[PDB]
Amino acid sequence: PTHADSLNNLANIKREQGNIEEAVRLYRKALEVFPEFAAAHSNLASVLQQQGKLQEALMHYKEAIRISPTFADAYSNMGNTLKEMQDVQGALQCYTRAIQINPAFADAHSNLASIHKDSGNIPEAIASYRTALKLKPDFPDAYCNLAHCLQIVCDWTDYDERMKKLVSIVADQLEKNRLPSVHPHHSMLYPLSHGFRKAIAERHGNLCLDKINVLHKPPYEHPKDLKLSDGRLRVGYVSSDFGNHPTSHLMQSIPGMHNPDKFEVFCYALSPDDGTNFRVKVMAEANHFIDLSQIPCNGKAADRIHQDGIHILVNMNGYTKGARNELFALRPAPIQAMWLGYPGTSGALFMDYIITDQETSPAEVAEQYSEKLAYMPHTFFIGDHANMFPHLKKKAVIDFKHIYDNRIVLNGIDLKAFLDSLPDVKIVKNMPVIPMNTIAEAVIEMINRGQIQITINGFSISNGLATTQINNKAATGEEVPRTIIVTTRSQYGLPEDAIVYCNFNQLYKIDPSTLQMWANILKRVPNSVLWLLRFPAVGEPNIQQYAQNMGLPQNRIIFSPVAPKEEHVRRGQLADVCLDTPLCNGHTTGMDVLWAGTPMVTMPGETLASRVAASQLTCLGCLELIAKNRQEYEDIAVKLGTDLEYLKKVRGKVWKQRISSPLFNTKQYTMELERLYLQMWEHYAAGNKPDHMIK
Amino acid sequence: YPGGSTPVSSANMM
Ligand SMILES: O=c1ccn([C@@H]2O[C@H](COP(=O)(O)OP(=O)(O)O)[C@@H](O)[C@H]2O)c(=O)[nH]1
Ligand SMILES: *[C@@H]1S[C@H](CO)[C@@H](O)[C@H](O)[C@H]1NC(C)=O
Repeated sequence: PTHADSLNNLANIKREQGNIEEAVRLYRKALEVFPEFAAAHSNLASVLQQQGKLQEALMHYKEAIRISPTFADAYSNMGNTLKEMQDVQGALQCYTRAIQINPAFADAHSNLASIHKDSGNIPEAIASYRTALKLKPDFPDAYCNLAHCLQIVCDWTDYDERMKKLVSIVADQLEKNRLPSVHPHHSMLYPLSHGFRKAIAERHGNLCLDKINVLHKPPYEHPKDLKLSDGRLRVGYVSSDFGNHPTSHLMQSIPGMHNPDKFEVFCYALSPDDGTNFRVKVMAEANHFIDLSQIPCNGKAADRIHQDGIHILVNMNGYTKGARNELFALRPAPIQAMWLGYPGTSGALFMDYIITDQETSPAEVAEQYSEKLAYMPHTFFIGDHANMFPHLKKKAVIDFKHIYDNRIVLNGIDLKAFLDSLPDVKIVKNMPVIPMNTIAEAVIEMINRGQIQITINGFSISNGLATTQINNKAATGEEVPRTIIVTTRSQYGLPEDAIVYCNFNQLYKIDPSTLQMWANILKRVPNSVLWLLRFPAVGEPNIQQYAQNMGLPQNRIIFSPVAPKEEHVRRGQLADVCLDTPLCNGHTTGMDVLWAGTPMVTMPGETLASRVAASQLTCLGCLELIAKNRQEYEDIAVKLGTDLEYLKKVRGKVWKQRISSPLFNTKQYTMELERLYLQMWEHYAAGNKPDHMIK
Repeated sequence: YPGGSTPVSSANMM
């Protein structure tokens, strides 16, 4: 009893010193002396949980709660452990019991809110976070988590004050040497200084170091040449998103496009096989594919990478879901680079480079990044659209009356043959146009009746809203559609006689300043609508209320459901102009709208995430779409919506250049990527530490 | 999307 107290005390001490294993041994000794020690079980459990020994931690949490039925803190922490074991129902049960035992337990309410948040139930998450803050006004984790929920649904109540408080919270936590309550990925959304944003990321980098230092592994011996690999550079791509995810939608063709004479490609998957064609392709085309999801230990996984003799290890996650940055903290490779999947600095000394470009990351702002800049010659962004959606390379329209390029649209691999079977097809200078005859009436009839598909002259004509019922793999982008697809403004309730401005981003990317800008544009172009997505639906009423407050009637903004991947890209053809979000641009989303031939207006900011769209447009060759300030953004968007000849010119420009520019040219991109890798390697091989590669 | 799933870029747990 008394002896057990001192043993538990000593363990706490050794724990603080960082001697985790001595702490464990001492906790166990305390239990050996006095088995019914609730605090000792809870302490050991917390330590085991920190080491990642979750099943073992669970044992001791269960002991603590039996010995002490009012031990709310233990139920709460046990819930945290179950959450990490991916037992969500279990975690919720624990948090629920914790709150029942002690209704004033602030942490338990916040923990419950996080379950609701991760489950997609934002309104319930908000309710629980507010309860936590009502119980404990000074609660940074809960305030910041609440702020992000509010962002997600476009609740901008007390917005300016909220932003000020977030910055204030971060400044205080950075001073007091604690992990900031704002996630580095979310830090792009708040008016934090570049210094603070880098500092937040650096804290996360140091977490990874802390976790691998306990492995006490020595620094790895790295290769000094390419002799053992027969002159080939061994490149390792590490991603949790080899499968159905935007990352693969952008880069799935790259591994197979590497030059085998000079490169040996290893893909390290952090996720299990999800059964999709995206995963199939990377596994089939990489020289080697290693499933690290089967190797939980970061030490063993890093050993595996080093065994392969990787020269350049590529971090495609940064601080995103499924990341295992501990692998990079262990430095199994001599050169480690951030690429594509994370729009910000890692802030981590174990990352050498970030692959970016001069437009996204001008050399003047290198101080925002901990990594050295490594420039691709055009943009660092890329997309697999030419391979995934080749049916959108060409289009035809149906004249249902002047001639419109975006009211009624057909696309298909066999579109040419179908057109060739029709009489009276006209070519507009090149866009094929079908007149308002029997063929065209039959198509519009299909759409109105909600019919799935029809047949004309033996050709399969599909309703664009019904792709999942015809071919689900084609709907998700896993397969190219094998039918001719119809897409119409009437499918989405869009006006036939007006300008359509679109933005297909998640609503969290919008802020008050942005919506006001959009309202200014709509007011200046009376014959126009703004087209947004229910992303999520619960954001819709907030946007509508704010628009109504700005003087816009409900009919000026049209919402559509989120669509399967192929339909989302295809329906971009119906818009006239995309209005990009300046706070955080469309990234994947930007590539999607440009592939449909839609001009995108953007205003690059200072953060990487706010500059991507401008980089894409610069590569594309449309400098006139890039605004230097809010007034110019409005003037550009209004010009496109009112000067109809100008609109035609720019749309024609986007339509042509998505093919002729490097933007969607995955072979060119890979070759430029290879050139950059070799610059990195030669620099290292000659005995130099990383330096900016900006020429 | 409703009836399916639309994966997005998401933060890791902390
Ligand atoms: O109606 C839609 C809207 C978007 N998307 C896809 O959803 C993802 C959006 O992810 P995120 O918001 O992270 O895109 P990003 O920030 O890269 O623009 C992208 O893959 C889009 O192609 C979709 O499939 N259907
Ligand atoms: C989503 S994934 C996409 C592909 O790797 C990446 O480029 C993009 O930056 C991500 N979006 C955000 C907001 O983080």
